[PDB]
Amino acid sequence: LNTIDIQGDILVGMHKQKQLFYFFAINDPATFKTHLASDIAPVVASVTQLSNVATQPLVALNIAFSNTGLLALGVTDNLGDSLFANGQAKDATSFKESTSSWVPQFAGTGIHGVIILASDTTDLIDQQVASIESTFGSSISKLYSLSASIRPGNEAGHEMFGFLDGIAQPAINGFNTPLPGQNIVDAGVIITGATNDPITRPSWAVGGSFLAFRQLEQLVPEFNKYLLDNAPAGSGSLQARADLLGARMVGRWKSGAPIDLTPTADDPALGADAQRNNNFTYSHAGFDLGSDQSHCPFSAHIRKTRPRADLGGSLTPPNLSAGANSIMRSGIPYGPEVTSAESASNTTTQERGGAFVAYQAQLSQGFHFLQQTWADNANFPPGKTPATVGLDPIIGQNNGQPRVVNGLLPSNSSASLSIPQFVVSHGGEYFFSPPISAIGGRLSA
Ligand code: HEM
Repeated sequence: LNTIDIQGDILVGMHKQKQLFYFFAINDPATFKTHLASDIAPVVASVTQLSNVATQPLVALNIAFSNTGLLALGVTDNLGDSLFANGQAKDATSFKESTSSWVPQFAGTGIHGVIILASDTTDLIDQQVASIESTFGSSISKLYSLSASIRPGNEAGHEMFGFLDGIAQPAINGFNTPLPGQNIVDAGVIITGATNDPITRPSWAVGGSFLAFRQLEQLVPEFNKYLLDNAPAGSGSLQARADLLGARMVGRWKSGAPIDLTPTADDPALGADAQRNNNFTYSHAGFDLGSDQSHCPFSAHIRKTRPRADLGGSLTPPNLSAGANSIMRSGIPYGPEVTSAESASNTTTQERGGAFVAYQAQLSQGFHFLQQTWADNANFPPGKTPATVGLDPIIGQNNGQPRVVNGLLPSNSSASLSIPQFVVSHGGEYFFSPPISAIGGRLSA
């Protein structure tokens, strides 16, 4: 795996406090290509660069192109991905949402790519934007942008709902040293043209990845109040019972401890330990896999997005089922922290959420499949009792309706909750993140 040529955000992330997603159109291909090769290609951060703390740049930069952006560059080659070529807007109905609610810019194919800028101060990002806009002139044209930031203090690495994020990623066979329980996949699941990618790619695209971007707004005070109002009756404090309902929706406590390994109370020591916090398969040698929801509901978020033993394979860790449906996640929260006024009124006023970023070699096997065939599927996982699992309580969608989620209450795996959406999609786009060599090579030719 030629790490020198792979853009850093695909495999390790930017590792910076601030990020800017700068969505652009290409107006003058000739001038754009000139500065793409002379000004962008030399500064693109690779996996090798961002892997070592020594060689981290002041401003990490990555760049990806939509289908219409590649066309605008004169690239007519088949990348091998029908979903990429049609654009995420024509795919919205697969997720039971409407482009009528999207950010107007995403509701089309006018966006030609995204520059990802990453740095520890927003001042440095603002400088690089000016620099990029002044050298490209009008050949590049900003259509939309989204500023994002790691959350402050001890909430750093947590997403807006409070849960530690970035724990579970596929390990790439031959690249990562796998952690206990982590799926182990061929490189070609993430990296186009890499080991065991079955789709033929253009040679200049070998070493890239498809980037699925989603702007996902989170209603954090609403979510916090739903947990208190629907907390399961029981022993501990009401807050503790509320946290337990939230942990059952996600499949992890806010510390990162998986409920499958500690189903009744948090354990922050476990949540922080990468040698233990993923060492599970959902199988429990004394319980029936098809009906036991006392450790983790069938509808829990992580269980719907990585089913592990719900799809067969080893009942003891590591489970390796459905390695081809793995995605690498490089998202980052956006918006202000929740304010006093919102916290006291249980109502959001300031838009916040997650800039969702998923990398995969095949969009039909990754983000799109996870969203439509698993999370939005009331009968997935299969073979359960009761068979109606319900929807993913975090990301599950059903055309704006509240979503029926089963198995969340520990006292009764048949009790249903009708849960309003706490995550609201404002849309996004499918991009191709090319290998660095293509940026000043084919894409600049
Ligand atoms: C605002 C929206 C979302 C929130 C708040 C959220 C939250 C989380 C959290 C807290 C975790 C556990 C931390 C971890 O495992 O690293 C997680 C894991 C995961 N999420 Fe989400 N997520 C969101 C959107 C999505 C979407 C749209 C998808 C895919 C369609 C997705 C796929 C996954 C996957 C694949 C995992 C890893 C599961 C595993 O390997 O066990 N997430 N997410």
